[PDB]
Amino acid sequence: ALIPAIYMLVFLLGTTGNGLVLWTVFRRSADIFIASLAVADLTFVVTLPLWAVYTYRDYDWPFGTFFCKLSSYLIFVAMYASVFCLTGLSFDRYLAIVRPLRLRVSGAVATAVLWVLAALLAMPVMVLRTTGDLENTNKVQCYMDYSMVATVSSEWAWEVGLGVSSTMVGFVVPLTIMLTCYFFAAQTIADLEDNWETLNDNLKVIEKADNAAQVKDALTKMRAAALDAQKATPPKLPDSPEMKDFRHGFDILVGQIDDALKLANEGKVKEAQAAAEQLKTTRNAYIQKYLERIEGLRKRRRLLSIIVVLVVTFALCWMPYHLVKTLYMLGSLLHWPCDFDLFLMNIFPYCTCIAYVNSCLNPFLYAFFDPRFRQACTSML
Ligand SMILES: CCC(CC)n1c(Cc2cccs2)nc2cc(C(=O)N[C@H](CC(=O)O)CC(C)C)ccc21
Ligand SMILES: CCCCCCCC/C=C\CCCCCCCC(=O)O
Repeated sequence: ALIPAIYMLVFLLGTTGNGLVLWTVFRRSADIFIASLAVADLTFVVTLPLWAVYTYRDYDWPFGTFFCKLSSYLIFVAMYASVFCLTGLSFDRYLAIVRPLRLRVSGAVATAVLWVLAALLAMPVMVLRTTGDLENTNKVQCYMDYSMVATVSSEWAWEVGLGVSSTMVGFVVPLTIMLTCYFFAAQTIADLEDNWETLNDNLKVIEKADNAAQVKDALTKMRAAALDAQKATPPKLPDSPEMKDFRHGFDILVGQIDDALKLANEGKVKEAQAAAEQLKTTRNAYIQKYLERIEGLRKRRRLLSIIVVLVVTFALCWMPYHLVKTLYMLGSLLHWPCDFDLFLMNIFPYCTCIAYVNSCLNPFLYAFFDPRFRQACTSML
């Protein structure tokens, strides 16, 4: 009685939200993944009224064996396709941070592959799903029959075999790829920011310093950070007109640090602090804006943020489903008490709601991070 309501709520939110996303993308490099996610999320929730009616009828499937096989199959392919599309979107956001449109062709290929690979991994569910009176309650259930692939003493090896494969490909491998993407990109972004943090932190140190040696020490660390940010090539590729302007901006800053460094060496603390404060002028403020703009700093921070929200929304939504399926896999295999077997069984339909929550949450995360979808939806509003 509780679960059917949630299944209905996610059905409306899922098809209206992801329906609005497809309307927009059909009215960039990572835009293949967006439209694939919209159509995977859309097929994922589309047969839920069948399972909402099934759960309401105290687990009694009235729609026959073909709708039991087809409904489960469409859900299971959407299940993998949307995970693989989230992982492909997280990998495309990773490349937009490291590398500098051939990706428009490549993304289409990647999406095509994961769409076939998903429709093939979901094939065992299309095969073993069947309807019959399981555990004799007089109501027919839509269950996965492992008896058509093994004897009584072997149904576990199939249940575990397919179950472990489902979690490995549907959770462990994509989360391992999305975490690797985060760890590499976060490192790269935290390289540019480290040099700019060092510059600002040490300027505060010069302002409050009490002697020339303290001012000299902070200037030395600022000078090494300025040259460190000059060596890191921005997202532009020899001695081109635009390339010289980047290095000249840094040369002004390094020169001003050297000017204060020579005053510090002569023991002129007040004059060195005043010389250091030249970096705060409007002239040097636009040099900072030009150089931080040339590096694509705020634009790469937004890109890293996109990865984190994908990784986390996914880890939070799918962990309960994958933890309880893996725990139940072991409860039946290495036998656990019926107190714990029956717990995992009854908490499992709640795990499918929190996992479904990912599908209808996505249209809002696109609306958050992409102001082009915000402007495409607000024009139609
Ligand atoms: C296709 C139907 C949907 C439900 C709408 N469904 C999904 C995909 C999703 C739909 C919505 C969110 S996830 N996965 C499922 C996994 C099982 C399952 O493994 N049951 C185990 C016994 C067995 O092996 O048959 C026992 C539990 C206690 C572990 C059952 C239904 C599953
Ligand atoms: C050519 C066929 C492809 C080979 C498949 C190998 C990978 C199998 C992995 C997942 C298949 C789905 C298994 C689902 C686990 C049981 C969940 C359920 O009760 O529906």
